[PDB]
Amino acid sequence: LSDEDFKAVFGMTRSAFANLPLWKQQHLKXEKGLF
Amino acid sequence: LSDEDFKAVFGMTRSAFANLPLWKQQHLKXEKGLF
Repeated sequence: LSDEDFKAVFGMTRSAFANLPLWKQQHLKXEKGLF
Repeated sequence: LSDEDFKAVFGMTRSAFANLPLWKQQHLKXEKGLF
């Protein structure tokens, strides 16, 4: 994922995603079908 | 996009758009069918 792709996929920046708890990162990526 | 193209597609200025919450930027670009 490029930085723009984080915005397109998750509606937040790469660094905002990285600020989420681990379980939430895993679940959001689960929801999108990503690994 | 050209300045006038941007205004026609989004109905707002570049600055206004960039100042929106990121989730809303993404949803507007969902709504417009850009991707």
